[PDB]
Amino acid sequence: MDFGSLETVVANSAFI
Amino acid sequence: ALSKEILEELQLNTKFTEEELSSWYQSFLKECPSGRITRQEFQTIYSKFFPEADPKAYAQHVFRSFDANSDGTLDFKEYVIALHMTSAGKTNQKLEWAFSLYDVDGNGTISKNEVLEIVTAIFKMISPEDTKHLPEDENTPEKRAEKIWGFFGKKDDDKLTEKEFIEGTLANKEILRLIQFE
Ligand SMILES: [Ca+2]
Ligand SMILES: [Ca+2]
Repeated sequence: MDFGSLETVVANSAFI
Repeated sequence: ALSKEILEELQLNTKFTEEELSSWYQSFLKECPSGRITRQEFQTIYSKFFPEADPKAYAQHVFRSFDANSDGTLDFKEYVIALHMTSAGKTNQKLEWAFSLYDVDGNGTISKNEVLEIVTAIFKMISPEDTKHLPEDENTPEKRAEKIWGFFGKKDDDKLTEKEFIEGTLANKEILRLIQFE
């Protein structure tokens, strides 16, 4: 919702 | 169990339902049975997404922020702690950690050379699009480095120490925005 895309990039990346 | 240990870390990174860190681990684990995440691989993560720019140097900087955290390699545990600081804290204590990322050398004081590195790396993260929209007398890591170093008030023979570093931000509450790696 706000600046949350950063943490989502590092985790969603090492994920998929 | 992992989360259990991390939970022990407590507030330092309590995060959401600490149990979520467990499911994560199993996922990150199976997604990479490497166990020990090296800086090179991590740099692969930032080199595979961040389409806006190329925070390459930045990705390697963060790795050194919690890797050299007295251990050797970035284990999933350390990974969650990173994902936590990346964007989560807002009322708890975390500045202490900021004194590290803003310092790759090691730790003692923040010298113009230390920030210069993080500043240069950040610059890369700033694509031309935005960079081109920069005012005057401020379009280079060397020119901005003087804005942060000057924001504290430390001449040459003045190494910003871990304490003042927190006080320099306690008074002029107008730094949080700039200091933010973002
Ligand atoms: Ca480590
Ligand atoms: Ca230092």
